Amino acid sequence: YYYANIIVENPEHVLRIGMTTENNIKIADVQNVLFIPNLAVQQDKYVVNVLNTTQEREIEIGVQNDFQTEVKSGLTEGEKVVISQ
Amino acid sequence: YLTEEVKRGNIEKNVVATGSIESINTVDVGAQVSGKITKLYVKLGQQ
Amino acid sequence: PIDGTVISTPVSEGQTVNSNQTTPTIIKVADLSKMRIKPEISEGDITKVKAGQDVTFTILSDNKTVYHAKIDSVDPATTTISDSAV
Amino acid sequence: PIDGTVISTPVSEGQTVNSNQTTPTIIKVADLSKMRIKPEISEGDITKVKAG
Repeated sequence: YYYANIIVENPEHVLRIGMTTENNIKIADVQNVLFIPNLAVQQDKYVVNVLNTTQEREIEIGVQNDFQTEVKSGLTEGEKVVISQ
Repeated sequence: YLTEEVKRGNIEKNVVATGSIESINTVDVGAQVSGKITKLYVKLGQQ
Repeated sequence: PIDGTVISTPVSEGQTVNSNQTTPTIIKVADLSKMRIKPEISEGDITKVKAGQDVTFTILSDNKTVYHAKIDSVDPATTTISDSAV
Repeated sequence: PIDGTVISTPVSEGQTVNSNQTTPTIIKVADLSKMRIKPEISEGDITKVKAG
């Protein structure tokens, strides 16, 4: 492993120096981006309906969590997917 | 074989680790002379 | 040092000892007119367990004696600091 | 002894030490501008593995 270190306080009354912390950090985090659930993952190729007969959608790419994935061109809104089949 | 719109939205990802709480000041209170200890002015838990 | 009664005796009358390096314990004398039981008390109950709390217990040698005591106070450190599974 | 950076610190400011018998390591300072990886390399490959 490697260690991290937290900077709390203990006013409260107890956080008895012995317990464990299930720690869930942050890393990275984008604001306002494009969504196509992960399982659409197939280079690096997709599938796009029209109509409903699907015509693909090659893209690139990332960056995942925890089974979504930001989409950088694209692919706009309201469109059609294939998660998954 | 299925579907969905596209936000207009924002990942914030995660990363899980287990850790443990532990005192801020590293210490112990030793002794370097021999002898036969015969005063103890503390009890355990109070400043 | 105290009267309480005698609880060990690791020595032999006739036996050489070597106290310069580490201190040979010779007799072990602790106080048996009271006693004190140390409730192991797991890392998820402790947010709750407080000092002076209408305890009860039982001897692993009693089909109902059921002892009516009370919690007396709290340690701030695990049972491995004070004096994995925690 | 060196600059490299700091990698351990087993000591406590306020702590008694006893260096007469065995030597208390106090801070551990090694060089993090390079590094070196140590390939374990098994007893049957070594007739072959050569330098450079």
